Amino acid sequence: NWLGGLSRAAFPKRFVFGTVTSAYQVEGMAASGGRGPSIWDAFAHTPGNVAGNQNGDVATDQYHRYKEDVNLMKSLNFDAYRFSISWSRIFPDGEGRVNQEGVAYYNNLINYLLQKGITPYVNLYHYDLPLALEKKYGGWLNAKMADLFTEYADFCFKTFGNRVKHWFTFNEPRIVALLGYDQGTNPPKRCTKCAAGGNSATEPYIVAHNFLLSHAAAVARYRTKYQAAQQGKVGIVLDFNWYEALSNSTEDQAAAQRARDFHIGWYLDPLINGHYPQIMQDLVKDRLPKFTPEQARLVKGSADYIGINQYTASYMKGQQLMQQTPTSYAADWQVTYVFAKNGKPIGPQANSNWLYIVPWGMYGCVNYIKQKYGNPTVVITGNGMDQPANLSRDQYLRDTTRVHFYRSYLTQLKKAIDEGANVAGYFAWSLLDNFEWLSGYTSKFGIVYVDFNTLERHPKASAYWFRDMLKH
Ligand SMILES: OC[C@H]1O[C@@H](O[C@H]2[C@H](O)[C@@H](O)[C@H](O[C@H]3[C@H](O)[C@@H](O)[C@H](O[C@H]4[C@H](O)[C@@H](O)[C@H](O)O[C@@H]4CO)O[C@@H]3CO)O[C@@H]2CO)[C@H](O)[C@@H](O)[C@@H]1O
Ligand SMILES: OC[C@H]1O[C@@H](O[C@H]2[C@H](O)[C@@H](O)[C@H](O[C@H]3[C@H](O)[C@@H](O)[C@H](O[C@H]4[C@H](O)[C@@H](O)[C@H](O)O[C@@H]4CO)O[C@@H]3CO)O[C@@H]2CO)[C@H](O)[C@@H](O)[C@@H]1O
Ligand SMILES: [Zn+2]
Repeated sequence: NWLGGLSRAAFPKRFVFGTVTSAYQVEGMAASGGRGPSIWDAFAHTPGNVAGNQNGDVATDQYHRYKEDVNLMKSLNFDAYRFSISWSRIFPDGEGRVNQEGVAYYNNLINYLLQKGITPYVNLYHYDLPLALEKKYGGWLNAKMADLFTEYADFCFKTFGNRVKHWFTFNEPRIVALLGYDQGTNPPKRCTKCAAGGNSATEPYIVAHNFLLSHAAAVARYRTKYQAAQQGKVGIVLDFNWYEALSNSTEDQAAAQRARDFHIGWYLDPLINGHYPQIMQDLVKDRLPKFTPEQARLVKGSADYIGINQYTASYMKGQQLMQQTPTSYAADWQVTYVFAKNGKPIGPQANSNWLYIVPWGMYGCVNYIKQKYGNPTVVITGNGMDQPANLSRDQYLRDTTRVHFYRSYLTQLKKAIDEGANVAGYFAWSLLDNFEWLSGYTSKFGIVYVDFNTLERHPKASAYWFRDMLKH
């Protein structure tokens, strides 16, 4: 069967199914409704930065069409919606003055979601630092971000927390560190060779450290001031792609484990165990900031659940661990990526070159977290694949590869859950084709097609797959 035996009966009772977007990627009204610019606004408006010089000024215009989009998600039988609040839509300068029109939008969205029986899962941050804070403070390079983010979080808890019970602080801080401060391909475009300045060997670690400290501070505020009355939860969203040893050799197995530790351990070891992974301490040394005992105790246990974005997998080949001059976070791992074993590719690629379709990577990741980290509560906060640009409407709608993707990845997730993994929910990236960062509108991740000329929504076959699989 096209469902392949999947239904709500195949998952735990009360398991949460939803779709995911982010503010800059779907809202539009980027310079309207009182919103101040984010670092992504400035970045996207610079010629050459984004495919086709496109930007999120209009995006899917969810700002105006949110009731249509909520009706759609309900008609597809989803229980929940993961979306983000744009910081600069609330505080145009990141601090100080509140933009009441911005607040009203999120009130209206949250209220409509609840009216339709869709549970809001709200990210406070999704790559969209207020430009004003970047210029004034130096963004995530500055430890003061913990205070700034906490004040912002405090406002959101006070204003929406009587209705919102499921929060996330950050989205994929690893990607911010890697692309914004190691490679310098995403804002603020910092790296060793970069025009804006930077240092690929030190800055990614400073940035990650500040995300963890900011997360911990925001959660401490929630717990001490708001939790008693509101009785909600706050997590964090981390990307984790699977790494599989190329062979059963000691060095290949060691390499796969190093990669896991530098990828997910970087954040999970602090959040669960109150310290960075031993191998990162060993290899990165004095370039890795040290938590004080107090900070480590604040960070440890500071996530009520772990959001995991899971997409893909790769083979890892090992080598002799060497004394090296430090160059970058990426080079610190001392591993070699390989995308074939025994002459066969790990899987076919979706539109994005990094996204290899490998359903067993979902099992790999979920099982690994269960076994290593004491089976913490996990929510799959993003999973999906993209079609390329320039197809016809009907070609977008017949997304048979995506249907196969969801069936296979969810079957592998089910396998992990059945083996005892504490997974509480699953969110498909994305509800809609949207602004895909550097790819602009050339990458289509949605289960619902968006005509970017007319802004019309058209459910794809995969959307109807979800509707059928999720009927109550
Ligand atoms: O309907 C609007 C819209 O739908 C789009 O998507 C279609 C798919 O294209 C089509 O393949 C899919 O057909 C499903 C059907 O909905 C299921 O009910 C059926 O399930 C069977 C199953 O195959 C058996 O093995 C199992 O034991 O029993 C059930 C009995 O129902 O499986 C088929 C797939 O083979 O339906 C989607 C939704 O309608 C269309 O693309 C678009 O043109 C339509 O406008
Ligand atoms: O993208 C869809 C959706 O998902 C969420 O985030 C995505 C990012 O958008 C995407 O940029 C990021 O891509 C990673 C990829 O996961 C890694 O496998 C890849 O690894 C590199 C490695 O860094 C290099 O050193 C090596 O040489 O090559 C490998 C293979 O290319 O690095 C890329 C970075 O370009 O993956 C995220 C999830 O994994 C977001 O939540 C959402 O906003 C996005 O729209
Ligand atoms: Zn509009």
